[PDB]
Amino acid sequence: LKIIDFRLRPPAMGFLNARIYTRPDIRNRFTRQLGFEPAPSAEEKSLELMFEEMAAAGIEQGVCVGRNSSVLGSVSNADVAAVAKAYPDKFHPVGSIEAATRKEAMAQMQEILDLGIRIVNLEPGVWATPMHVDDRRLYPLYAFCEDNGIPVIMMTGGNAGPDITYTNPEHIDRVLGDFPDLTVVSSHGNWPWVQEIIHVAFRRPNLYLSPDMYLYNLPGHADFIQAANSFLADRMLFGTAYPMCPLKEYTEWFLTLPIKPDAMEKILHGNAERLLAQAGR
Amino acid sequence: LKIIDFRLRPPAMGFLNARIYTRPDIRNRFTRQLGFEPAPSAEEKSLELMFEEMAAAGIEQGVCVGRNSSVLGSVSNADVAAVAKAYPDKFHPVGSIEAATRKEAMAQMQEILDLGIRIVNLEPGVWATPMHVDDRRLYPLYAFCEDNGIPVIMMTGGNAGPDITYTNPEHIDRVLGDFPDLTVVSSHGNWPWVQEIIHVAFRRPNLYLSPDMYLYNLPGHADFIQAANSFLADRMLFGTAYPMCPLKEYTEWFLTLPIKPDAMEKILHGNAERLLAQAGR
Amino acid sequence: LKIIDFRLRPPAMGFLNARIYTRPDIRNRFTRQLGFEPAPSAEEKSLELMFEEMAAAGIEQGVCVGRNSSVLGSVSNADVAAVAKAYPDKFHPVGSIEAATRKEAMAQMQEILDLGIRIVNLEPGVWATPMHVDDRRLYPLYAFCEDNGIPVIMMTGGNAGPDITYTNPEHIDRVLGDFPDLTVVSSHGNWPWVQEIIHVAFRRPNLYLSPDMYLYNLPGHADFIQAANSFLADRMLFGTAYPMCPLKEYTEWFLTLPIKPDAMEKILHGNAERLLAQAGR
Ligand code: NA
Repeated sequence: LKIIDFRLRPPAMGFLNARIYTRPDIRNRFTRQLGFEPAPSAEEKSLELMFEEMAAAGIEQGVCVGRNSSVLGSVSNADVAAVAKAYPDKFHPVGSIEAATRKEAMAQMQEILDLGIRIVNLEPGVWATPMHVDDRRLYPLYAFCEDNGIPVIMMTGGNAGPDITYTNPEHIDRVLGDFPDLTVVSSHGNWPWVQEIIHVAFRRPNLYLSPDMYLYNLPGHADFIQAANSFLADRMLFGTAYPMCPLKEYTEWFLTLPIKPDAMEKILHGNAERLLAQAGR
Repeated sequence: LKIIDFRLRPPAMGFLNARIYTRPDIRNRFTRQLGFEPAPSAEEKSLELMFEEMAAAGIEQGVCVGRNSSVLGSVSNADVAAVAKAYPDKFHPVGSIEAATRKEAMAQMQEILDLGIRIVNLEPGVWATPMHVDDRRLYPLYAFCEDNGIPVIMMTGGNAGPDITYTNPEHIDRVLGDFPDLTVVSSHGNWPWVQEIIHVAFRRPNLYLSPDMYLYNLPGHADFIQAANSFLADRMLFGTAYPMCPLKEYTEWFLTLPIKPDAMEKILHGNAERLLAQAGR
Repeated sequence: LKIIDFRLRPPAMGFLNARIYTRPDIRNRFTRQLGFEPAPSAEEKSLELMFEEMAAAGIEQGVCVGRNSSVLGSVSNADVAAVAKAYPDKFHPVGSIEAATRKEAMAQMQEILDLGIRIVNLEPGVWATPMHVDDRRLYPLYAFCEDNGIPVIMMTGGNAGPDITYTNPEHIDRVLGDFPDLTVVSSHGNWPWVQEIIHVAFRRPNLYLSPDMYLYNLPGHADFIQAANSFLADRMLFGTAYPMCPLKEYTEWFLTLPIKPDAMEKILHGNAERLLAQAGR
């Protein structure tokens, strides 16, 4: 079985400057609170060990999700492009933006497009100026992304902002309503508001869900899996959130889940493949 | 066993001018997403075939829920009365209002009463002037309805408005709080906010839930069925949302759910009968 | 197995003036709707029968949560401290505040501390002027409590206020964010917003959950138990909400729950012992 991990941040270049690597202590406590042991590759910050674990898990490719955050640390978009070009068979680059203004957002989007990157990651709740995903100042960017076929990853689950209002499903739903042709991926799957996000997915055909780490032994698990076996088969994206979860143990667990095999193939690989090929029109 | 469908919109007269029939592409998309195949009678727009499917499903009566909506299309209240008087042993009429002002809401309620209809349907999130169910402008109407024993159906689940805020349980909860003797039916059962709406129903004894289409293989399913076997036995209403769901397959699926027979009788007909007899006091 | 009941209001001087005892009719209607029969000790208002019922269920100690409320009645803090001193082996006193002005709140907090009580209960949604738990006017009190190691019980589940907004998880989450060293216990466990509150508890290590009566055959049950068997073993507190639930039947049922033995020990008594010993640093 082929697997594309929709959230894999390798221990390479600028990724090591993000808090996921600069604060191994915080990360490891989070990993253990979830129910996993830290991945040896993550703890040793070894790309070599990561590649072994990746192959042993059955993961053929990883989506290298960029990050630019005052709160959570930063990897340069140039470094994300550099990691992907170094291993072009193994990695897909996703650029990120941290902006106070709409002009800063477009300058950075253009920087991303100049690197050949065609997907962007927005985590505005952990920016220097924290904002909701439906903040007015982000609307010109969504307009650009919608017009140019750029899919948008947005962190609308987990600790997406200062408090739980930053995950209320009203924020992602407004964006989807206002930009009906914009391809959106919700990283952390808008957890914990899971009954609600399944409705949003039901209503808004261009939303993909990626609960990633929060799929594991938490509220909403059964809701995600039920939807996976129905309409969400084409719109769920497998992801480990590595280094937050181990590649091996998360994937092995995932493959045992009662998701019907045709939906399993879509969720593990098929959907990501379609989205990644679609990116940039 | 007697079955009263609390949400059946027949392919007859002005019902055929509503988006549920004028846009079968939108309807069939939701139907297939739910996991059903479109009903032959819906696709054919045949009242004859609907009567066949209705009889085969074991459904003796349907509640013809009128609709007046800029977004979703409209059926005159006179058309609704006409359908019911044409088949008085098959159909119960429910009037609908679309208003910008409280006086327009009154004038339409009076028009409904003049037709001998004694239950009203409000879907204010899909009006030309969209509003929440707890909008100040609707309060005079709720006052009149409470004082005159008129049950109100209100769409507070599913795609009730422009975005998910139109299903936030705060809106229905305030209405129930401010009008504690007003009989209220939440059509689509305030889905997706199911953990929340069970609390609301627990607290507000005048609230009836009708999850209808959204009971099918979606989040909250087990919460609704748990409540149905306990305190909500007297306050849940069977409904298909036909033409959104086929009569046969929905009803056959409903009939095998784990609901004790005395709650099952109430939910299939007993609760609807009491409400229909109550209506107009 | 030793048990500490984190919500047990005895039929003793003062507590008898609250609506839990002055309206046995409303109370018994709730108890039966939940699915229990009223405790004989509650019905007969006998401290004598209560101790028998406690000992039979294995409840060694009860937390006599004081109440000061316009909506739900009041019991003076002196009366709470006097129940505890009459039975020092059986009862832990918890003070309560109802205040309009913060100088009223601070005089009441001082009174509590003078009475030897080291835990305060806040139910601001049921005060004469209802307010949310994150109301700016409560921040001085939280700051005092945080600096002086006073744990705060706050009712943020159930009928915590006039409507469901008074249990929206944004309110408790803000308090927890702005007072990260404050020990907070959510009485009624912030039910019905269970998927959400498990995230809040996951994020906010100072939060303890006591779902009490709402654990029983209601939405969120499986979420609470799953949390109890994972990260929340150290932060869940057994309680019956007596007289709302019978000591005998609630406790017997709770003991049959699939909670791993070391978590069962912590939740039944260990967590409370720790909290009660910590109280007042
Ligand atoms: Na919820």
